[PDB]
Amino acid sequence: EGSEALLEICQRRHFLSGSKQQLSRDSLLSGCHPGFGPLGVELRKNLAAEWWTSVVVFREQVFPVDALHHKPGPLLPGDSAFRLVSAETLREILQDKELSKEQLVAFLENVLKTSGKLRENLLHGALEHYVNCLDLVNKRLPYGLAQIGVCFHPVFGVKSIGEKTEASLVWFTPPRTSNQWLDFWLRHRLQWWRKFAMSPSNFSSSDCQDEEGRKGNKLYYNFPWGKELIETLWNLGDHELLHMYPGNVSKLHGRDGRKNVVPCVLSVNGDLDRGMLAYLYDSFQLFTRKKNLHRKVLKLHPCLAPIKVALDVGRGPTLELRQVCQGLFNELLENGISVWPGYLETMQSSLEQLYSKYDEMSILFTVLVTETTLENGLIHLRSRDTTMKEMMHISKLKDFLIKYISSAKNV
Amino acid sequence: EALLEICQRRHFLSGSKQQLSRDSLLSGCHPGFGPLGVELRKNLAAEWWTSVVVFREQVFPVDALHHKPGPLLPGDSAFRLVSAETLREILQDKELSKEQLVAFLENVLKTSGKLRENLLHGALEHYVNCLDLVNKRLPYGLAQIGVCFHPVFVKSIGEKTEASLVWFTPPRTSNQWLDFWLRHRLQWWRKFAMSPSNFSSSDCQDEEGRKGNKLYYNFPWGKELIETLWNLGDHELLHMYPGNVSKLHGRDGRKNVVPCVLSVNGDLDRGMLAYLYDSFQHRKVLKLHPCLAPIKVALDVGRGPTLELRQVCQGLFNELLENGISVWPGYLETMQSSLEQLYSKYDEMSILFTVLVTETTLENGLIHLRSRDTTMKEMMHISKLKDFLIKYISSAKNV
Amino acid sequence: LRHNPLDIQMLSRGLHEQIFGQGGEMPGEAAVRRSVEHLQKHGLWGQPAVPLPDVELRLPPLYGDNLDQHFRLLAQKQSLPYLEAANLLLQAQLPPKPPAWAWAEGWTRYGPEGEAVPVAIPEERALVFDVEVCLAEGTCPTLAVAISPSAWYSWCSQRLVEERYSWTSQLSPADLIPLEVPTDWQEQLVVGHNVSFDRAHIREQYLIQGSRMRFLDTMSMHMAISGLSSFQRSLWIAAKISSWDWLDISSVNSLAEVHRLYVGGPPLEKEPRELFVKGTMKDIRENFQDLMQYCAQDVWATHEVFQQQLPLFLERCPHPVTLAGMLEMGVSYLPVNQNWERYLAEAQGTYEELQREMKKSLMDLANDACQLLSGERYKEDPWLWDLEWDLQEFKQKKLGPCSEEEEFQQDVMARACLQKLKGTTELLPKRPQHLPGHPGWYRKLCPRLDDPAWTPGPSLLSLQMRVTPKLMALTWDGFPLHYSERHGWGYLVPGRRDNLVVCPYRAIESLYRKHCLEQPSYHHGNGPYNDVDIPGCWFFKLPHKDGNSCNVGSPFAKDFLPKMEDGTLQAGPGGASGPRALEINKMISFWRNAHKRISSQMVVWLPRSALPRAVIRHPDYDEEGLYGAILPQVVTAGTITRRAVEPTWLTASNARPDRVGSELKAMVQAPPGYTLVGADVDSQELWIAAVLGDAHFAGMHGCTAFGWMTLQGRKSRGTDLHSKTATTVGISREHAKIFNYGRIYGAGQPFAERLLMQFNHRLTQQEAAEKAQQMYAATKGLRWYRLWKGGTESEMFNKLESIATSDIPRTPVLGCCISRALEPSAVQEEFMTSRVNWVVQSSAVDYLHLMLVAMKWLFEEFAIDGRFCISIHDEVRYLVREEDRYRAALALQITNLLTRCMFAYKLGLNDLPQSVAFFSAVDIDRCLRKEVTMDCKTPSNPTGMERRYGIPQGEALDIYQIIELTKGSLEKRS
DNA sequence: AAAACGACGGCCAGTGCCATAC
DNA sequence: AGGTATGGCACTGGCCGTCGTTTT
Ligand SMILES: Nc1ccn([C@H]2C[C@H](O)[C@@H](COP(=O)(O)OP(=O)(O)OP(=O)(O)O)O2)c(=O)n1
Ligand SMILES: [Ca+2]
Repeated sequence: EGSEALLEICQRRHFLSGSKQQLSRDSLLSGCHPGFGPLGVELRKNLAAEWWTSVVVFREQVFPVDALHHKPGPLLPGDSAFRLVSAETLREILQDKELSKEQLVAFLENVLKTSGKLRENLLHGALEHYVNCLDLVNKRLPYGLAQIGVCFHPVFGVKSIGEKTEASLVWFTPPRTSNQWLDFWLRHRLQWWRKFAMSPSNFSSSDCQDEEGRKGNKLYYNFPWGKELIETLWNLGDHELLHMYPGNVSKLHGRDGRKNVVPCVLSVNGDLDRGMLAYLYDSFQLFTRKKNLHRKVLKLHPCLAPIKVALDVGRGPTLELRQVCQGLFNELLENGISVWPGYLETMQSSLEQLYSKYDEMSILFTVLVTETTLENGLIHLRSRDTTMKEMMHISKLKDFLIKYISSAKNV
Repeated sequence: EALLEICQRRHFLSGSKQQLSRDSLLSGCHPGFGPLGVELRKNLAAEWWTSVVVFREQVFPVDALHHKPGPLLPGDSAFRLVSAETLREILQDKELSKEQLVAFLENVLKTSGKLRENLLHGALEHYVNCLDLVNKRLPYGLAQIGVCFHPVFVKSIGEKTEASLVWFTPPRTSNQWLDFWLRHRLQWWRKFAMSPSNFSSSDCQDEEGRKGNKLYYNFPWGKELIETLWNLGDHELLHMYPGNVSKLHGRDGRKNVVPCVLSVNGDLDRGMLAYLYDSFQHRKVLKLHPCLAPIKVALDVGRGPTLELRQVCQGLFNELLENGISVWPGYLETMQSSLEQLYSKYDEMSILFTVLVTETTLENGLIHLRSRDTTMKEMMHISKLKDFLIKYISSAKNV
Repeated sequence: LRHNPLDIQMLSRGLHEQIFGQGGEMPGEAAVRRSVEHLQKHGLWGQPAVPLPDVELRLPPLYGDNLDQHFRLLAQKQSLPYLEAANLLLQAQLPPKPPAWAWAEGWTRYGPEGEAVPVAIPEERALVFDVEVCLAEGTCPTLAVAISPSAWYSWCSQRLVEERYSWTSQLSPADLIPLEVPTDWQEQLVVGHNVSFDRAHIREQYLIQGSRMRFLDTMSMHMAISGLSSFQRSLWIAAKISSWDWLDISSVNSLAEVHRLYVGGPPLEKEPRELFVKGTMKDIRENFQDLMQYCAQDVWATHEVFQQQLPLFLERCPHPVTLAGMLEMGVSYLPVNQNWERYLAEAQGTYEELQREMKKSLMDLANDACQLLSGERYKEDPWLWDLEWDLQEFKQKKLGPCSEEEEFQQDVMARACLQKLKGTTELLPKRPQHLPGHPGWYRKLCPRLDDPAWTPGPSLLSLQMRVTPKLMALTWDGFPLHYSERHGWGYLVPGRRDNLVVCPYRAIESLYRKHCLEQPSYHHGNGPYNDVDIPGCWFFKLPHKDGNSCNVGSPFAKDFLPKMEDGTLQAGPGGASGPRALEINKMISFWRNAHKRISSQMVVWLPRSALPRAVIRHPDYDEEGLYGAILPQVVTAGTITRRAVEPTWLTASNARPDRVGSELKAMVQAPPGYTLVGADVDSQELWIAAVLGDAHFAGMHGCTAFGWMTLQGRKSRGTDLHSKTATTVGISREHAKIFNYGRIYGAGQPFAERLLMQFNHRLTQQEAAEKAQQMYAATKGLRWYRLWKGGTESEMFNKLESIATSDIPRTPVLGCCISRALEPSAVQEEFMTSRVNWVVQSSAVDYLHLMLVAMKWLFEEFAIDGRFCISIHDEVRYLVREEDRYRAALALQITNLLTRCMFAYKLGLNDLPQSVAFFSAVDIDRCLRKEVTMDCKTPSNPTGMERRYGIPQGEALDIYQIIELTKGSLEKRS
């Protein structure tokens, strides 16, 4: 199939990490894979930055929050969650013969009810900060708390731990508008996923219900083998908030116009690792002329491509070319454009191989310097989308690139 | 101290009053940070990343995981993960109990998983495969920023956000590289501080491993470690890959050699605390460096028609955000307080400039500007404010 | 009585007694015999109709001896003061223009020999008024000039004299021109050219309560007197098919041409700069005097035009009802609230999304195409071989790393080298080239870097461009598409061996062979056009819904949607790309065409202090909400038939699925405590033509087969003519309307069969031809009986043609004269179809005028709290207080009743069939929509009106329910 | 150093087709 | 011979401003 080719490419160019047998579909989906290579790290960082800009930057009522990766204190007996234990805790009980016959089997109750657990979701940590974050907006009820972080899930060693980095928003709203807002975000998020997609149709939404009768929406991406969940929206009402703060209800009141109410809680939670994998599959695009254009390339969106520009040299006076390339490299880096220093690699291949390698790496532009660049200051530029060659004066390059990315957001 | 109270009131440190203390903050077992603290930490991390990684061709990011599964070292001190199923299975048909407790606690060490203690081992596990990216050019580094877990004395668990660099270099030049990195990191720490002398460096020696360096910041109660550099030789790299060494070989002057490893590890949370203490040095204000201040400019409206001023401020807010400046939208509160209290609040939040829009601004386009450092008031045209702020930030960076 | 000689249920006994005269003459024996013979021969004399219930109403007392006198007296009473004001204008002596125009803000009145004095308001009974708006600053009025008998007036805006950084974009009444005298007498008249636009800038016009002020339009009177049709307008403008005596008595609606036609003398000169449309506020400030002079010139010309026009209009339309209706039609009014703003955003954003998805789909296809340049591979593409692939040359004027310490030197040296090489700009031409490396066809699609609307890639691509089908590799029945300059879009059929930048015909043949292995040309279709030479192929036009003469301009037209489903039109990529593109095009076409008009509508928001007390206290009064109004800029007579014209609100589409922004009319929402009561006429023109034929034939209702069939069909039972035709041919009733009205007004059989084929996809050629023949032969027979005599509709056609061929055609009901440009003397037989249709259409206009007069009389008589809202050519809406919503409904029904009887009275009939006495349904609602039950779900609002905006369903009530709810009385206490 | 001249590019005006309402 | 109105985008053509090359 085409999936094997995509996985092979991602392995060769350090998007993923591990071996062929470790990079199975089940391991990638469950989050029990070895990890991601540097290109994957850059792609995930770009995705997280785009999410943060689209969710937090341009709103006056969304603030950041940080939740600890573990939950300490007593836990309800059950749930099969893991338990954190220190070294010497394995000795101080057995030693001195603490009723060593059978009472240390009832000690399993202590183990269940005293050892902490690893964070399973970001909702609880966000809800834990509701009261103190009410001072920021003087209790203007419609407002959100956002976070991006890693969470742990048990997966059937006999039981392993899957790690998934995900973005969560918790939005407190007046009850009478809770449904309307639920629609709004449902559209808004659905736009964001479609914004960077080459085939936004493969992103779909569906309505769903809880066993308690609570409305919700689910977002799916259509991988070649079927639909997979990537984000969930739940209208949870006020049950969790009331349970977390039993006592005087008035402490939880916020302002809806002129009235004091208890807000409904909307929870949006999306998976960033699965979203990154979805975009990787989308960019590879698994019709006679299209078939005859069998060129391997990852047409990632410019805002998400891990590497923007590739820089290299021709043949001629080496020292002067290297000096000009160093200057251009520093100039491009100092204004926020990531570069691949190809000029620092010896010559081992023709332009065809460099083009193939950079297309597999999804680099927007390839820059080439030569003697004629020293003569007149003109460089050659190749674009990933079309592969056509252009001549451009260096004095403008820094601006042009800054334009190309900046306008890409507004396509 | 007053500084911690201010931090609590202005949402730098989360939790209630009783949950904050010097020991808890130093250990990393505190409730957490407020949104302002989160933004400050993010700015510090971005500065570290751009200083260490961006401007170097041979430093790459790495993606180490938070835990290591599989069989683990017997005994030893660390946090193990236990399974509730493996103890729930005993609730229905006991396995003769009695003499199996010690054996079970030994099986715990035999089979349990562990939480990440540092970022060094995660990077070492990528050395062989990350050597491909550089075509075996031996000198190169791997950088990461992430959370690590530490036991603290019922044992508790502390979380620390740390930045780590692992640098593989030929053994001949290892000491020179150690000195170079020491110099650069010390300069970086001194860069953003108002009192660079309070950052100090020291030399140290170990039985295992070569020479090393330590970086300290002088809090009012004493010197606290914030970063450590170690020249560990090659013991760990061999120990992780027993026997054959052909893969471990890297290039140097057309000859193959097993690299020496330099480890640099700094604490971002303690660094943030140190910078907060540094900035606070008869008006309560935090003169945090412009490159690190979480909030740049505050916006408010004066007395007049609410709709017009709100529209003007919304336009200005959108324009300022579009260009990368963080803004605090105080105009939504309708200015329900005096000017002195507003200035005090914005100073305690370490906001560079305060901007006020009045009905008079509708006439000619002049807004009031107040500076955090000098406290001098000025009138400026709205069309120039964005460029003024950008140039101010750039000038602060360059110096 | 209960029946007529033909056993048709007539009006109730009591209602007939109250309306018609007791001494009505009876039909003769011969007429009844002829009618019975006709009906029996057609075969309708047997069918018994089930009678409808009876209605008993004590109607308000009438005036005069009959209906005509009643309506005349009502119209005169309504229209007396404004006619007096017009006469005052006719006899005005105006001093010369002021030597210099004042600069102050507000209103200034110019006294004799130049004296200028500031006045709050003109305070005159009549005026000629004109306004100018700086289009760069938005929609705020800039400056105005007015003239009254013995005085000149100038008005300056606050935004013109003063300079400030910020002007509010939301428009309040305080930023408009004050023109209404507070509570020398009540009525005021305003005259202007395109006067509705000027009315739009009056602050008092936006109050929810009505005003006594009324407006007259010179363009409307020009249309009434000597207007021209669109075809006539085009010919007249191009005159700078056989008869041309009409040219010298007509002109276009432009003010200069009107002045030349009705006044003559020195021409009128414009302002060449056109500052108000292209200039800036400073440009207006500098050229103040010249612009004021031009405004005064236009006002004076309009005043002279009105002076010349008024007597001719009063002569050619002598019935006062026409003037009363024209006066009432100029006070339209639409309420809105904050939701309107959201409606503008939700749609716009939605549109962009649907745009983006489309462009992304095509842009990508473009990018890959660029890869075909290498090796001249493009010479083998069946779709792209004939594009411009030439490139353009770029133009110019004639070993072990060690740690370091001195990095500063390296940094500075690299920076200095970079800047030194940067300075070599002297050899760069001053005009940058535009993507010389890319091919020409791809070069066209990309913007220029200097454009402030620049975006990466070929972001100018759209489905309407002639290149898009080639990029998508569209195929028709396994044949690639192609464009010919003469014949438009078609397809290429390979196989020619008579040789019928070279055509890759072997590639096309291979592609067709591949397609065929999945199931003198040998293919049959629109026929080869050998004038197009593409060696090795035949060119066949794509079929068009209007016949083989027309040319297809775009394969992505809505009519081609079924062909995609059938698989005859297939995209190269395959899957759902082609169908999805066509669906998106259908979904966004209307918004693409109308968003500029819709988003630029002038909206004024009323402050709290200006609202009625009944709105503030209502429990539905949304605090923090905005309440405002829009005044449609309707030309009272923009058509030869004297219909109304409005650029936006008479073209608004009804709420429809899969069409973005279709909820436009649903956004017109009554304020709290107010309701919208509306009604549409049922089978209006059908009934008008039927009754005309009945009067012409024998003087009894239903004496003709056409009228007999028209009268009895009920809407609820689905037995009316529209529903019967729809069932017979199997189309929607909306399409049945088009089919019937096309047949009535001269559509030929080929047109009808093509229309049927268009509307019924499952039909074939022979079936459509048969269904057209079996509906065109029965309605009309042969010309006459000497070696329209035969046919069901023959008498109606004869009557219409007799009226058309008269020396001075007039409307049979009100006797308005047709324009001088269409009389037989000016044109002998040229524009016959337009003249024939004019009779019925102007009769419908008279119907509208009568309805408006009756509604105004009923509202004033019984102190009903409401005002006219809007009308579209047969429909009327009113804004009423909620508590009175029922009473108004009754009035509407009564207004219908009388309106029908009048139509009979002027035709010589003294009775009305019970079937057409009342509106089938009257709508009580809170928003404007075609039906009261629709929730108006569209891509712009998926949840609908009920959930997003909280607008509940309305009610539709018939006569009996209204009587039960009102007890038949219009009084405020039953 | 100043003037003839051939080419490129932007705005305005016009024609065609298509899409809305009754 | 359907009639009556409205408007938008795509494409073509003409004119004129302005630049760079070539004479003097
Ligand atoms: N394509 C059209 C549409 C309409 N008309 C005219 C004659 C109609 O009578 C009048 C009003 O239009 P409706 O669609 O409202 O017509 P009815 O009054 O016949 O419709 P209904 O009784 O279903 O409301 O417009 C026309 O000539 N051609
Ligand atoms: Ca109708």
